[PDB]
Amino acid sequence: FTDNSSPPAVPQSFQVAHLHAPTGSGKSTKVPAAYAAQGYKVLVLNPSVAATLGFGAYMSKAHGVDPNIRTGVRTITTGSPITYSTYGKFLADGGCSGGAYDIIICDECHSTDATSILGIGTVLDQAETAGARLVVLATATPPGSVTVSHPNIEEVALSTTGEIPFYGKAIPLEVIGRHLIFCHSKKKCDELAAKLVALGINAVAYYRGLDVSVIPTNGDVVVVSTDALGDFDSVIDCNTCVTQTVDFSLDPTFTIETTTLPQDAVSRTQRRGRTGRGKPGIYRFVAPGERPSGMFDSSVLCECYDAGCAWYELMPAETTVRLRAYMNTPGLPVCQDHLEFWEGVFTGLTHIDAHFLSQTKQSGENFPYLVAYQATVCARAQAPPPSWDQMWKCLIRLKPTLHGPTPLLYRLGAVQNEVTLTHPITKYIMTCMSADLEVV
Amino acid sequence: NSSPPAVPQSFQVAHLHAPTGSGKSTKVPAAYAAQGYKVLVLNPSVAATLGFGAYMSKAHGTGSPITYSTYGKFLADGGCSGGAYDIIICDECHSTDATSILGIGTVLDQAETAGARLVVLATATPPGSVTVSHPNIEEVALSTTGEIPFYGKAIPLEVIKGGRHLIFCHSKKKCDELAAKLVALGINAVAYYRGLDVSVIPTNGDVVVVSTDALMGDFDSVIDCNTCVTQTVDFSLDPTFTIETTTLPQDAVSRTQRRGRTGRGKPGIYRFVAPGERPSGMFDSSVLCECYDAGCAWYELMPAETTVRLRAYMNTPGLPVCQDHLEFWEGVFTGLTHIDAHFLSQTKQSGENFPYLVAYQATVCARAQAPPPSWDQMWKCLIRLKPTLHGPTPLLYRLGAVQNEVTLTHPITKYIMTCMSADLEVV
Ligand SMILES: COc1ccc([N+](=O)[O-])cc1Cn1cc(CC(=O)O)c2ccc(-c3cc(N)cc(N)c3)cc21
Ligand SMILES: [Ca+2]
Ligand SMILES: [Ca+2]
Repeated sequence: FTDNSSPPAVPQSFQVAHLHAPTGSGKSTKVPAAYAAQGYKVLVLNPSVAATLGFGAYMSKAHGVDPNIRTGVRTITTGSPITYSTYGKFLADGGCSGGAYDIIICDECHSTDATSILGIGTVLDQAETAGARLVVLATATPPGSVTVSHPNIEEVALSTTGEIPFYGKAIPLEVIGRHLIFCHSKKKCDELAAKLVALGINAVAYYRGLDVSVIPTNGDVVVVSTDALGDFDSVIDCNTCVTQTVDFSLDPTFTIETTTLPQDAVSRTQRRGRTGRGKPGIYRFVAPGERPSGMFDSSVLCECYDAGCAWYELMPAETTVRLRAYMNTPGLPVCQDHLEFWEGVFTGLTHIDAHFLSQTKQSGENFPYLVAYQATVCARAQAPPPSWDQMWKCLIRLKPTLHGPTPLLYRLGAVQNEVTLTHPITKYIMTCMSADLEVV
Repeated sequence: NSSPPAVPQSFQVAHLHAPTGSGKSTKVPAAYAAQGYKVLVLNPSVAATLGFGAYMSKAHGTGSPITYSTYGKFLADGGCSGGAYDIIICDECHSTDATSILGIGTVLDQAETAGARLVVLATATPPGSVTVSHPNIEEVALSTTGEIPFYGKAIPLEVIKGGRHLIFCHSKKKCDELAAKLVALGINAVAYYRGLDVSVIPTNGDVVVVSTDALMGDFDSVIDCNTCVTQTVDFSLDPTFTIETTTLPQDAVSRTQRRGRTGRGKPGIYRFVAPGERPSGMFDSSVLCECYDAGCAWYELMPAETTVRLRAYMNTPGLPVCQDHLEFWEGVFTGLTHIDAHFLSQTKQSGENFPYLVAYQATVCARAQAPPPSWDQMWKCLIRLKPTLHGPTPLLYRLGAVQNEVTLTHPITKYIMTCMSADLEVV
């Protein structure tokens, strides 16, 4: 392991190097290009499909280089020594295929969505055996990072005085041309935009579900958005974010739920970053502080196992090997060590209904395997799902499976039916909790 | 900011990131005093940092220009007295214990009106700080190879067989079990945790100390589980909230301090389960709840006065962050009226966490002549209990395990539930 602000030279024998470098300095473009120029074959991994496809187009337009591009929706093979791929497509491709790459760049290695973590873990477990010389863990914001001040951005502490209440402070009359306003939830987007629209401001709301097309492509506007997202004259930031957490609630087992926390440094820099691009921008904030970057929640580990089982045909023990490699590697975001627990949970979930899994994968549920497995248990007990929320629509053949209480394995959302807590799988998960979660 | 802030011309709040060395309560305050300024230095404690030696409050070290005190004494003294000091140094301002947070918040809210010219927020570990290497300490990852299982890894007998070693576990139960395993292998292992003191052989024979963070000789190596137990609040709606303890990865302050009990003078070895840590700079909402509790129980502070001090804290950049629940907690404690003064006196004197919350739950039990949620030691102010053995507990909130059956219909419960829906986002 090594620490760099400049591209690590290819060593003679295998090594993992940390690259901490600004976003503009072309981690995903100049770095792989300089490696390609030395004659190496380079894989560049990114969380985002749009980023991945976007690097292909840039390299073509700016350098007449047509890289291979590998994403879920689109795959291009040119034979270039440079390959751009998403973490998710990399995992679908089986991970590291022997002899293909000399160098693997794990870009935005600070990313803590499940795909990045399983993806980087997989690279770390497999790259050396596959014949890679160098693995580069690249990010502009390593663990512990805090937001630094931006030359072109005015940062203005908010206060009490204004004609709209904003998160314990106030958004004043005046300074809402084109502005972006970050709220933590969809409903406070709608309610703040319904307020601004009735106030005569051309304000429109965005969040997941809505399509970006609904946003006024230039011309005076005030956008009220979650993180689920042109450039603006200023950014206004509630400084909080809604994140997914697991609660070991013992009712009977665990709960996946959401929590509102102060934003971490990655959130703040990004939200701030939507202004001041070339032209001087202004940043308004409810709160002066922020969590440092570099932690993620145990619920993301659950996701990795869910995706391993649902998308990538990994036995839980195989997903554990990849994730263990991630957690044994220094300089990466950290999480509770719950690998044994989640491996245990998922290993106990046998003979899932393949049709139900296909539907939950199709409909884009957050834990397709967990959802399809609960529905599997419900159908075979001829019991109802835990609610009739759209999450459970693979059971719409409702009419027979109404017999009584729900055999509740875990809580993935609100539970509305009456429940029974003595299913063998429920008891199995409880035993895994006693076995693998540390007490006190 | 790496060196003492020059005294400004109008009131300012400066920060001092100083090295792990070059003390900020000992060399830095002297330089301010040599310029005619009256300096107040606040720390969590004025016991010598080593654990041995003079108190910092020692006369010469008295009509002197430098006063050494604590956040706890400062709050009990009523905060800032008018015109008493030019410079107030809030040292160790990364501390996220309730007393430190309420104390610093008080300094920030009051200093300028008291005529201070400068407030210095000094720490060796500003928010985002990560553990840095140590010239004198070799660090080695534990593998899965070894006789002694240890948090998913293993300790080889060789690295602790003979010599003097310190091993951190996250709980008493874990220390007992590990010590037992080691003794059964012919190791001289002693367990240490809250309430023992001296069984750690003051000798320097071979020994393996298995300990929590309760620990106050010296060691050839440290082995770290890299986890800690912390107090958290759960908004569980059963009926209201729960103060509970949970296990979490250690942060950089904890890692640095644990690792630091080896490599004192002679070289040392640090062996770890996890290569990483939580970065420092965040604390739980339950600490805010503690501030209001302590405000009501100890400092004669109306909730709105606690809010003012806490708000000053949260408006100041460079300090640990927390969820903005001031309005929620202020609202909760505002509703808690007519506490029985005699139960409060007892929960205060027994050293319980949340004495105001314990005594208030007890008060509500005595009036409805209902039993406490359990008979754990927490509820002993009620021990004259034969009358109030009747019926379910009017449960306000959960401060521990609940064994009696409960009613959720008390007005105070409803009130706190409503505060949750309106002041948080948790219905
Ligand atoms: C909604 O999809 C997901 C959502 C979450 C996760 N996860 O947390 O790991 C993984 C996936 C699966 N996934 C995420 C990507 C990234 C991308 O869209 O480029 C991807 C890409 C390809 C495949 C894939 C494609 C085929 N033909 C077959 C299989 N088994 C997977 C699955 C892929
Ligand atoms: Ca809970
Ligand atoms: Ca919870």
